[PDB]
Amino acid sequence: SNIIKQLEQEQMKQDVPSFRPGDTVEVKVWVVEGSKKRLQAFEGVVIAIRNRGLHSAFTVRKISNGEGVERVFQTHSPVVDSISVKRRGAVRKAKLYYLRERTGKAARIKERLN
Amino acid sequence: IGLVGKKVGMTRIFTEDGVSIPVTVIEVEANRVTQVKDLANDGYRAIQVTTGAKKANRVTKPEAGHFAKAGVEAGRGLWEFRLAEGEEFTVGQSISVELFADVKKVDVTGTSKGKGFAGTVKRWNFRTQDATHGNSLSHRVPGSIGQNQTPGKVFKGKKMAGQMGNERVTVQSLDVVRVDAERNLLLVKGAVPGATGSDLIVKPAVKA
Amino acid sequence: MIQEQTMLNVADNSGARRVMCIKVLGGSHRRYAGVGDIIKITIKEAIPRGKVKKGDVLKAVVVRTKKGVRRPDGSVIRFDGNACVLLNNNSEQPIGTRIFGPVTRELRSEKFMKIISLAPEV
Amino acid sequence: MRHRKSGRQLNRNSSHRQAMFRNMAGSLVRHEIIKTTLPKAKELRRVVEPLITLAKTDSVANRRLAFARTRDNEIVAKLFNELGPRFASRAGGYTRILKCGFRAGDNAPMAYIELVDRS
Amino acid sequence: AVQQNKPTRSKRGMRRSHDALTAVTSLSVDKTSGEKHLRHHITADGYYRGRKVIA
RNA sequence: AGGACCGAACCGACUAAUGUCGAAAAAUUAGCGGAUGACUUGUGGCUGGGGGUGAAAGGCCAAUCAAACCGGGAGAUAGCU
RNA sequence: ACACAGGUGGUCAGGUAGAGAAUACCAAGGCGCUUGAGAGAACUCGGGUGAAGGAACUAGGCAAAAUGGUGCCGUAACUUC
RNA sequence: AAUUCCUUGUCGGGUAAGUUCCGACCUGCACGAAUGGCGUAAUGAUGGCCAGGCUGUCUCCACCCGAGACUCAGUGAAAU
RNA sequence: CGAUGUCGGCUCAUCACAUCCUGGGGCUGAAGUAGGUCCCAAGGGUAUGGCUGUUCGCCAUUUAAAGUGGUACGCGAGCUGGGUUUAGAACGUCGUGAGACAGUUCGGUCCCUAUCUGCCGUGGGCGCUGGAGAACUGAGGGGGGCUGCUCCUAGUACGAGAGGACCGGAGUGGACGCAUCACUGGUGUUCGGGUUGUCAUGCCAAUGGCACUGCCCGGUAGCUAAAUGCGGAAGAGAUAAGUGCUGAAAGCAUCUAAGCACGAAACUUGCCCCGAGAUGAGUUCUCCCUGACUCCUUGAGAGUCCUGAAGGAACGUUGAAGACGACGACGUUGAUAGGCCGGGUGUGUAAGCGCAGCGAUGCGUUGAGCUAACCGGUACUAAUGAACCGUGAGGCUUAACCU
Ligand SMILES: [K+]
Ligand SMILES: [K+]
Ligand SMILES: [Mg+2]
Ligand SMILES: [Mg+2]
Ligand SMILES: [Mg+2]
Ligand SMILES: [Mg+2]
Ligand SMILES: [Mg+2]
Ligand SMILES: [Mg+2]
Ligand SMILES: [Mg+2]
Ligand SMILES: [Mg+2]
Ligand SMILES: [Mg+2]
Ligand SMILES: [Mg+2]
Ligand SMILES: [Mg+2]
Ligand SMILES: [Mg+2]
Ligand SMILES: [Mg+2]
Ligand SMILES: [Mg+2]
Ligand SMILES: [Mg+2]
Ligand SMILES: [Mg+2]
Ligand SMILES: [Mg+2]
Ligand SMILES: [Mg+2]
Ligand SMILES: [Mg+2]
Ligand SMILES: [Mg+2]
Ligand SMILES: [Mg+2]
Ligand SMILES: [Mg+2]
Ligand SMILES: [Mg+2]
Ligand SMILES: [Mg+2]
Ligand SMILES: [Mg+2]
Ligand SMILES: [Mg+2]
Ligand SMILES: [Mg+2]
Ligand SMILES: [Mg+2]
Ligand SMILES: [Mg+2]
Ligand SMILES: [Mg+2]
Ligand SMILES: [Mg+2]
Ligand SMILES: [Mg+2]
Ligand SMILES: [Mg+2]
Ligand SMILES: [Mg+2]
Ligand SMILES: [Mg+2]
Ligand SMILES: [Mg+2]
Ligand SMILES: [Mg+2]
Ligand SMILES: [Mg+2]
Ligand SMILES: [Mg+2]
Ligand SMILES: [Mg+2]
Ligand SMILES: [Mg+2]
Ligand SMILES: [Mg+2]
Ligand SMILES: [Mg+2]
Ligand SMILES: [Mg+2]
Ligand SMILES: [Mg+2]
Ligand SMILES: [Mg+2]
Ligand SMILES: [Mg+2]
Ligand SMILES: [Mg+2]
Ligand SMILES: [Mg+2]
Ligand SMILES: [Mg+2]
Ligand SMILES: [Mg+2]
Ligand SMILES: [Mg+2]
Ligand SMILES: [Mg+2]
Ligand SMILES: [Mg+2]
Ligand SMILES: [Mg+2]
Ligand SMILES: [Mg+2]
Ligand SMILES: [Mg+2]
Ligand SMILES: [Mg+2]
Ligand SMILES: [Mg+2]
Ligand SMILES: [Mg+2]
Ligand SMILES: [Mg+2]
Ligand SMILES: [Mg+2]
Ligand SMILES: [Mg+2]
Ligand SMILES: [Mg+2]
Ligand SMILES: [Mg+2]
Ligand SMILES: [Mg+2]
Ligand SMILES: [Mg+2]
Ligand SMILES: [Mg+2]
Ligand SMILES: [Mg+2]
Ligand SMILES: [Mg+2]
Ligand SMILES: [Mg+2]
Ligand SMILES: [Mg+2]
Ligand SMILES: [Mg+2]
Ligand SMILES: [Mg+2]
Ligand SMILES: [Mg+2]
Ligand SMILES: [Mg+2]
Ligand SMILES: [Mg+2]
Ligand SMILES: [Mg+2]
Ligand SMILES: [Mg+2]
Ligand SMILES: [Mg+2]
Ligand SMILES: [Mg+2]
Ligand SMILES: [Mg+2]
Ligand SMILES: [Mg+2]
Ligand SMILES: [Mg+2]
Ligand SMILES: [Mg+2]
Ligand SMILES: [Mg+2]
Ligand SMILES: [Mg+2]
Ligand SMILES: [Mg+2]
Ligand SMILES: [Mg+2]
Ligand SMILES: [Mg+2]
Ligand SMILES: [Mg+2]
Ligand SMILES: [Mg+2]
Ligand SMILES: [Mg+2]
Ligand SMILES: [Mg+2]
Ligand SMILES: [Mg+2]
Ligand SMILES: [Mg+2]
Ligand SMILES: [Mg+2]
Ligand SMILES: [Mg+2]
Ligand SMILES: [Mg+2]
Ligand SMILES: [Mg+2]
Ligand SMILES: [Mg+2]
Ligand SMILES: [Mg+2]
Ligand SMILES: [Mg+2]
Ligand SMILES: [Mg+2]
Ligand SMILES: [Mg+2]
Ligand SMILES: [Mg+2]
Ligand SMILES: [Mg+2]
Ligand SMILES: [Mg+2]
Ligand SMILES: [Mg+2]
Ligand SMILES: [Mg+2]
Ligand SMILES: [Mg+2]
Ligand SMILES: [Mg+2]
Ligand SMILES: [Mg+2]
Ligand SMILES: [Mg+2]
Ligand SMILES: [Mg+2]
Ligand SMILES: [Mg+2]
Ligand SMILES: [Mg+2]
Ligand SMILES: [Mg+2]
Ligand SMILES: [Mg+2]
Ligand SMILES: [Mg+2]
Ligand SMILES: [Mg+2]
Ligand SMILES: [Mg+2]
Ligand SMILES: [Mg+2]
Ligand SMILES: [Mg+2]
Ligand SMILES: [Mg+2]
Ligand SMILES: [Mg+2]
Ligand SMILES: [Mg+2]
Ligand SMILES: [Mg+2]
Ligand SMILES: [Mg+2]
Ligand SMILES: [Mg+2]
Ligand SMILES: [Mg+2]
Ligand SMILES: [Mg+2]
Ligand SMILES: [Mg+2]
Ligand SMILES: [Mg+2]
Ligand SMILES: [Mg+2]
Ligand SMILES: [Mg+2]
Ligand SMILES: [Mg+2]
Ligand SMILES: [Mg+2]
Ligand SMILES: [Mg+2]
Ligand SMILES: [Mg+2]
Ligand SMILES: [Mg+2]
Ligand SMILES: [Mg+2]
Ligand SMILES: [Mg+2]
Ligand SMILES: [Mg+2]
Ligand SMILES: [Mg+2]
Ligand SMILES: [Mg+2]
Ligand SMILES: [Mg+2]
Ligand SMILES: [Mg+2]
Ligand SMILES: [Mg+2]
Ligand SMILES: [Mg+2]
Ligand SMILES: [Mg+2]
Ligand SMILES: [Mg+2]
Ligand SMILES: [Mg+2]
Ligand SMILES: [Mg+2]
Ligand SMILES: [Mg+2]
Ligand SMILES: [Mg+2]
Ligand SMILES: [Mg+2]
Ligand SMILES: [Mg+2]
Ligand SMILES: [Mg+2]
Ligand SMILES: [Mg+2]
Ligand SMILES: [Mg+2]
Ligand SMILES: [Mg+2]
Ligand SMILES: [Mg+2]
Ligand SMILES: [Mg+2]
Ligand SMILES: [Mg+2]
Ligand SMILES: [Mg+2]
Ligand SMILES: [Mg+2]
Ligand SMILES: [Mg+2]
Ligand SMILES: [Mg+2]
Ligand SMILES: [Mg+2]
Ligand SMILES: [Mg+2]
Ligand SMILES: [Mg+2]
Ligand SMILES: [Mg+2]
Ligand SMILES: [Mg+2]
Ligand SMILES: [Mg+2]
Ligand SMILES: [Mg+2]
Ligand SMILES: [Mg+2]
Ligand SMILES: [Mg+2]
Ligand SMILES: [Mg+2]
Ligand SMILES: [Mg+2]
Ligand SMILES: [Mg+2]
Ligand SMILES: [Mg+2]
Ligand SMILES: [Mg+2]
Ligand SMILES: [Mg+2]
Ligand SMILES: [Mg+2]
Ligand SMILES: [Mg+2]
Ligand SMILES: [Mg+2]
Ligand SMILES: [Mg+2]
Ligand SMILES: [Mg+2]
Ligand SMILES: [Mg+2]
Ligand SMILES: [Mg+2]
Ligand SMILES: [Mg+2]
Ligand SMILES: [Mg+2]
Ligand SMILES: [Mg+2]
Ligand SMILES: [Mg+2]
Ligand SMILES: [Mg+2]
Ligand SMILES: [Mg+2]
Ligand SMILES: [Mg+2]
Ligand SMILES: [Mg+2]
Ligand SMILES: [Mg+2]
Ligand SMILES: [Mg+2]
Ligand SMILES: [Mg+2]
Ligand SMILES: [Mg+2]
Ligand SMILES: [Mg+2]
Ligand SMILES: [Mg+2]
Ligand SMILES: [Mg+2]
Ligand SMILES: [Mg+2]
Ligand SMILES: [Mg+2]
Ligand SMILES: [Mg+2]
Ligand SMILES: [Mg+2]
Ligand SMILES: [Mg+2]
Ligand SMILES: [Mg+2]
Ligand SMILES: [Mg+2]
Ligand SMILES: [Mg+2]
Ligand SMILES: [Mg+2]
Ligand SMILES: [Mg+2]
Ligand SMILES: [Mg+2]
Ligand SMILES: [Mg+2]
Ligand SMILES: [Mg+2]
Ligand SMILES: [Mg+2]
Ligand SMILES: [Mg+2]
Ligand SMILES: [Mg+2]
Ligand SMILES: [Mg+2]
Ligand SMILES: [Mg+2]
Ligand SMILES: [Mg+2]
Ligand SMILES: [Mg+2]
Ligand SMILES: [Mg+2]
Ligand SMILES: [Mg+2]
Ligand SMILES: [Mg+2]
Ligand SMILES: [Mg+2]
Ligand SMILES: [Mg+2]
Ligand SMILES: [Mg+2]
Ligand SMILES: [Mg+2]
Ligand SMILES: [Mg+2]
Ligand SMILES: [Mg+2]
Ligand SMILES: [Mg+2]
Ligand SMILES: [Mg+2]
Ligand SMILES: [Mg+2]
Ligand SMILES: [Mg+2]
Ligand SMILES: [Mg+2]
Ligand SMILES: [Mg+2]
Ligand SMILES: [Mg+2]
Ligand SMILES: [Mg+2]
Ligand SMILES: [Mg+2]
Ligand SMILES: [Mg+2]
Ligand SMILES: [Mg+2]
Ligand SMILES: [Mg+2]
Ligand SMILES: [Mg+2]
Repeated sequence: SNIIKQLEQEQMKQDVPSFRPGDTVEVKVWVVEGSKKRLQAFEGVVIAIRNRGLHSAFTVRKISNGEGVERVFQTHSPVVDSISVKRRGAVRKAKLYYLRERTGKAARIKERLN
Repeated sequence: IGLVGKKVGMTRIFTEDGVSIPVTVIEVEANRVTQVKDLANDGYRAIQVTTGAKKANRVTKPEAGHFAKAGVEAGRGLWEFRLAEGEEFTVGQSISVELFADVKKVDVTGTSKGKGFAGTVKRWNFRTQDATHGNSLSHRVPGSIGQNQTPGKVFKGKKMAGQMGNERVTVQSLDVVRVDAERNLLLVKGAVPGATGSDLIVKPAVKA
Repeated sequence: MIQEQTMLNVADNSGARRVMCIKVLGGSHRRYAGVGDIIKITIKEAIPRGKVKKGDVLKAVVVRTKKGVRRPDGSVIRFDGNACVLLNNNSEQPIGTRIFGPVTRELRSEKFMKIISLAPEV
Repeated sequence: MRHRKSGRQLNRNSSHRQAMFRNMAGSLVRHEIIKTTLPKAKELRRVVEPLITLAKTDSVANRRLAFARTRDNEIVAKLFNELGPRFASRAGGYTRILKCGFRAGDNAPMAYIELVDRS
Repeated sequence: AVQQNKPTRSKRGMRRSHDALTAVTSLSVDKTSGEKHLRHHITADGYYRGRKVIA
């Protein structure tokens, strides 16, 4: 409804960069160590993108120290500071959940370069 | 006292601290006081309000008369609230959402979503019997419903299958978040009864 | 979302390779453990040179789960393996000297500050 | 409990239900008027009226779509050539339901459904 | 399953109380032809609201 | 070559659910065993009731078997209901 | 006993895929199973999918899930070889 | 032990915990040599026990798809 | 005995109190912590596994606790059928033998469509005294009632010390319940796509049928938990066991005989839900009907014409309402459905062209095409002018007070 749509549109940040699934993204995140306020980096492959305006989100997969970590980010959260894109993948699917079964050489994806 | 308000879906409010609080958006139109009941006439002090609008033909003459005595436009329905001694209201007064500006917590009341006829599993959290291991025609059934000859009867208030929901229920002490007067809204933290477009009754918390 | 019979890989280098959760501590009928909760462990598979032999009953803390951890923003952090760190029953405190793989923020609560310091991430 | 849901099941499985509308739409386009059951008529609106809009833009992809649905090149020829331009000005509402009592053998509430013209 | 001892005429009647089916008592009349029919239904001749819309 | 192997027809009947005033006085469905042999099946014959037949279970002998079915002795007898 | 989800010997053996008379889709030819129409509660029946977990179920992994083809490589104890 | 009552015999293994299982002991209530004893390969819709895999078996049920159940019209039983 | 299905499990429970925890207390061989015992207290709560048919039991690990009993050793027209108790078979043993064994061993049909009572839901009928539409009061029911740690008080009192509090407050849990879909997910045979076999649309290309949705991959709206908000309370009154005060009988003593106070998760309230069929049928607020005439046993009467209101029901379009009834919206002076339009969301670059390759294929047009249940619009259809029910001023006594 208009009532809700007015409340959402005011909260949404109006400067989100466009990224597709299969893009290597470096999300920056506000972390708090009690009193401190640090910016933590989280580089990884974008696996899934949910678009619902304010309620939009996206999954990033990162094969850190041995085992893999998947992190869903709420796009219009103030905790997400910046979403810098590094590589753009030539993938032809919306959700890249098949990457969870693969590792290493099979898990790598072709670049767009169009 | 209290206000009548349509439920208008849900959203979340992101605070810059780094928290999203899931809010129910309750739109609260001008709640106009149609009648004031007092201890002289009725035997209890109370007010009867209205809200929204209705169609000139769809309102009946008994209601249209009732509304004409106050001077207000005919609102879609009539609700009543008790008065807390100190406060006292006059007829034809339009109560705004600024009443909940100073308060912190509210008891939202509403008619719950009708789940229809419900089985004992869904209604009463009865445990499903073994899905195999020989079970014959009795996976989701209630099992026993009583003892044997001694009562020789099922006791009253036995939890059985039947109507679930479409009943009045009250979520108590939900935290008020934002109280927008311009758009006539009331944002409360958490989920409150009924469906989008259902009538709620919002009123201050009783367990302060 | 760890429960009785759930098998966990081991994050630290205590000696255990795989372990099995035999109880979720801290309440009656308590279904699940996760995030940074204490559980009772039996060791189902250990290495030869390690500090703990097979078939030893001791406590542990779940440091990673497949179901994951919800931050207050609505965001979630999942993993590709349920994982834990072994502790000394009565004394508490980790047995291993180093910790492999990352561990969540929600493990930060005084008694596990030794587990966070050794960890390479978060 | 079917809150906010659409579509009538009509005591059939999907694959059948999808076929019987593919035939009944073909029958409505050909004869321009149909006697059917009041529900089937109400649910036929959702199938047929899109095939009429699809037919307003005569090209190729639309002919092929209108053939992917229906599966009869006669019906696709009656669409586009007649029913496309004949409903050019009119915006939706191409079909009309009129109740025609009850079926003899089973007391089912019958209904005529026809295109809004038949000149 | 199975009755212990047979019910009566009385009970049987009491049960049948609600089986009595209702008449229409709401017959329409077509504007032009003046023929009786069900509301929102066509006539036997083929009229609905004063206009032939059927062969 | 094989009382060999896997596997349809064909012969069977280990498990489960269904069904139990059934679709059916023994079946259906999904699996299951044998499947060139001590196999299976058509057609016709033979063995008869304390008798037959039986890789034996008191199994089978026309939906009936620790003694078939039909008629007869016969209205057996019943200190029992 | 029924217009009965049973039983009943022989013969004929098309196409594409296939080792095949398996299975899938089809040809010739044959039918849609003699109450329908709505609705889309619990509950039952036959199915599909399922987060994290993975036999913790239960008398018992009963039931489901699994595995499944061809070629080549490779294959233990024990053996009556 | 298809045999053991006392008995869940002791001891050992497997398990976090094993009245079952496997190995051993012998105090065989009440084994024992063709009403065969003991061995054992292979075989088994065979009994017991364990593991990997896999799973709605279960934690703990959710949703969906069809056939009934439900309403309407036609026909129309049954046990008691 | 013309049949009262008998162990154990599952499901669902319900009561007792001889209380396991939680709460309140007396004495102690009670310093504190932690107990021992007895008194009061039944509000709520009261493990998961291993073994075994087991109930028990012994273990493993928890827990504030892991209560004891009644209920046909509750519960098979609710499930199971492992046990015991049919027919097969074997071991030991007894018997010359047929066979036999609270000795063991393997295998071994669990039927019932609910008439009544009961119970959970949901309606019709009439009543409540003119009718009708609302809103209520609340007699009387019903849900709810659980606890853990950690911190603070405070290393305080208490103790040589080691240990280590009462009363008080705070945060965050477990279990349980209620709501909900914003997030995280599940589902999503009605949305997109990939793909195998094959048939078909004359053929190519492009599609459609069938193969468990053919097999997969994602996924809208709904529904939903594992998801996320909330709940248990404080307070008040009367109190149990207890603690007292003042105080005779009995110049004292003495909590009791007069009197006066405290005193628990129990009790009545406070919280939530239902609820006027509460026949004791209750209040308000509004709305509507202000006609002639006959007949009789001069009746709370049978009638004739004439009127038909408020409202209702029906019908239709229907819904986050629903088995059917019911309930809510809406019916042209109209957004109630469907269509349509725009947006969204999902899928992931359609077809047709045109290039590149020798072909599969790959580029370009192009984040294209196609998008259910979604959001905001739109009278395009379909929701009818009407008829139908419901009346015509509302009994009889008495009492207050009107001109
Ligand atoms: K004689
Ligand atoms: K293209
Ligand atoms: Mg008055
Ligand atoms: Mg209204
Ligand atoms: Mg509903
Ligand atoms: Mg249900
Ligand atoms: Mg229950
Ligand atoms: Mg269960
Ligand atoms: Mg059975
Ligand atoms: Mg049964
Ligand atoms: Mg059965
Ligand atoms: Mg079921
Ligand atoms: Mg009685
Ligand atoms: Mg061990
Ligand atoms: Mg709808
Ligand atoms: Mg439907
Ligand atoms: Mg049909
Ligand atoms: Mg039907
Ligand atoms: Mg059907
Ligand atoms: Mg199909
Ligand atoms: Mg559409
Ligand atoms: Mg168009
Ligand atoms: Mg009797
Ligand atoms: Mg009569
Ligand atoms: Mg009836
Ligand atoms: Mg008309
Ligand atoms: Mg031979
Ligand atoms: Mg052979
Ligand atoms: Mg072989
Ligand atoms: Mg085989
Ligand atoms: Mg044959
Ligand atoms: Mg058989
Ligand atoms: Mg047979
Ligand atoms: Mg089996
Ligand atoms: Mg089945
Ligand atoms: Mg039956
Ligand atoms: Mg049947
Ligand atoms: Mg079979
Ligand atoms: Mg098999
Ligand atoms: Mg086989
Ligand atoms: Mg064989
Ligand atoms: Mg034969
Ligand atoms: Mg013969
Ligand atoms: Mg002969
Ligand atoms: Mg004889
Ligand atoms: Mg003779
Ligand atoms: Mg003879
Ligand atoms: Mg002889
Ligand atoms: Mg023989
Ligand atoms: Mg015998
Ligand atoms: Mg016979
Ligand atoms: Mg016999
Ligand atoms: Mg004899
Ligand atoms: Mg004889
Ligand atoms: Mg004979
Ligand atoms: Mg004689
Ligand atoms: Mg006689
Ligand atoms: Mg027939
Ligand atoms: Mg036949
Ligand atoms: Mg057959
Ligand atoms: Mg092939
Ligand atoms: Mg075939
Ligand atoms: Mg038939
Ligand atoms: Mg239904
Ligand atoms: Mg169904
Ligand atoms: Mg099934
Ligand atoms: Mg099912
Ligand atoms: Mg499948
Ligand atoms: Mg499955
Ligand atoms: Mg699963
Ligand atoms: Mg999935
Ligand atoms: Mg999974
Ligand atoms: Mg596993
Ligand atoms: Mg077990
Ligand atoms: Mg168990
Ligand atoms: Mg066992
Ligand atoms: Mg067993
Ligand atoms: Mg298994
Ligand atoms: Mg099996
Ligand atoms: Mg299953
Ligand atoms: Mg699977
Ligand atoms: Mg399978
Ligand atoms: Mg698998
Ligand atoms: Mg598979
Ligand atoms: Mg496979
Ligand atoms: Mg292979
Ligand atoms: Mg080996
Ligand atoms: Mg051996
Ligand atoms: Mg023994
Ligand atoms: Mg013994
Ligand atoms: Mg031992
Ligand atoms: Mg051991
Ligand atoms: Mg085991
Ligand atoms: Mg042992
Ligand atoms: Mg056993
Ligand atoms: Mg076992
Ligand atoms: Mg042994
Ligand atoms: Mg001896
Ligand atoms: Mg001897
Ligand atoms: Mg002897
Ligand atoms: Mg012997
Ligand atoms: Mg001997
Ligand atoms: Mg002998
Ligand atoms: Mg001998
Ligand atoms: Mg022998
Ligand atoms: Mg031997
Ligand atoms: Mg041996
Ligand atoms: Mg062997
Ligand atoms: Mg054999
Ligand atoms: Mg065998
Ligand atoms: Mg076996
Ligand atoms: Mg076993
Ligand atoms: Mg296993
Ligand atoms: Mg549930
Ligand atoms: Mg269904
Ligand atoms: Mg009928
Ligand atoms: Mg009869
Ligand atoms: Mg008798
Ligand atoms: Mg009797
Ligand atoms: Mg009985
Ligand atoms: Mg029993
Ligand atoms: Mg059990
Ligand atoms: Mg139980
Ligand atoms: Mg109770
Ligand atoms: Mg009790
Ligand atoms: Mg005592
Ligand atoms: Mg005690
Ligand atoms: Mg205690
Ligand atoms: Mg306490
Ligand atoms: Mg206490
Ligand atoms: Mg206390
Ligand atoms: Mg105490
Ligand atoms: Mg003390
Ligand atoms: Mg005392
Ligand atoms: Mg007591
Ligand atoms: Mg109680
Ligand atoms: Mg009580
Ligand atoms: Mg109380
Ligand atoms: Mg209770
Ligand atoms: Mg207990
Ligand atoms: Mg227990
Ligand atoms: Mg123990
Ligand atoms: Mg007990
Ligand atoms: Mg009994
Ligand atoms: Mg007793
Ligand atoms: Mg019993
Ligand atoms: Mg007892
Ligand atoms: Mg039964
Ligand atoms: Mg029983
Ligand atoms: Mg019973
Ligand atoms: Mg039953
Ligand atoms: Mg049985
Ligand atoms: Mg059995
Ligand atoms: Mg048995
Ligand atoms: Mg037995
Ligand atoms: Mg025997
Ligand atoms: Mg015996
Ligand atoms: Mg015994
Ligand atoms: Mg045994
Ligand atoms: Mg067997
Ligand atoms: Mg059975
Ligand atoms: Mg009844
Ligand atoms: Mg009844
Ligand atoms: Mg009742
Ligand atoms: Mg009455
Ligand atoms: Mg009344
Ligand atoms: Mg009265
Ligand atoms: Mg009361
Ligand atoms: Mg009453
Ligand atoms: Mg109560
Ligand atoms: Mg507490
Ligand atoms: Mg301190
Ligand atoms: Mg301290
Ligand atoms: Mg305290
Ligand atoms: Mg309770
Ligand atoms: Mg909950
Ligand atoms: Mg929503
Ligand atoms: Mg939503
Ligand atoms: Mg979603
Ligand atoms: Mg489709
Ligand atoms: Mg598709
Ligand atoms: Mg082909
Ligand atoms: Mg062709
Ligand atoms: Mg071709
Ligand atoms: Mg082609
Ligand atoms: Mg293509
Ligand atoms: Mg195609
Ligand atoms: Mg076809
Ligand atoms: Mg076919
Ligand atoms: Mg499958
Ligand atoms: Mg499959
Ligand atoms: Mg796949
Ligand atoms: Mg999905
Ligand atoms: Mg999803
Ligand atoms: Mg409170
Ligand atoms: Mg209190
Ligand atoms: Mg007080
Ligand atoms: Mg008091
Ligand atoms: Mg007092
Ligand atoms: Mg005392
Ligand atoms: Mg004195
Ligand atoms: Mg004296
Ligand atoms: Mg004296
Ligand atoms: Mg004194
Ligand atoms: Mg004293
Ligand atoms: Mg409490
Ligand atoms: Mg009420
Ligand atoms: Mg009365
Ligand atoms: Mg009244
Ligand atoms: Mg009055
Ligand atoms: Mg009055
Ligand atoms: Mg007279
Ligand atoms: Mg009129
Ligand atoms: Mg009239
Ligand atoms: Mg009028
Ligand atoms: Mg309806
Ligand atoms: Mg409906
Ligand atoms: Mg009603
Ligand atoms: Mg009504
Ligand atoms: Mg009504
Ligand atoms: Mg209404
Ligand atoms: Mg209305
Ligand atoms: Mg209207
Ligand atoms: Mg018009
Ligand atoms: Mg408008
Ligand atoms: Mg609409
Ligand atoms: Mg629409
Ligand atoms: Mg459209
Ligand atoms: Mg556009
Ligand atoms: Mg657009
Ligand atoms: Mg669109
Ligand atoms: Mg998009
Ligand atoms: Mg392209
Ligand atoms: Mg396509
Ligand atoms: Mg070229
Ligand atoms: Mg591009
Ligand atoms: Mg471009
Ligand atoms: Mg774009
Ligand atoms: Mg575009
Ligand atoms: Mg389009
Ligand atoms: Mg579209
Ligand atoms: Mg709209
Ligand atoms: Mg216009
Ligand atoms: Mg206009
Ligand atoms: Mg027009
Ligand atoms: Mg009208
Ligand atoms: Mg009068
Ligand atoms: Mg008068
Ligand atoms: Mg008056
Ligand atoms: Mg009067």
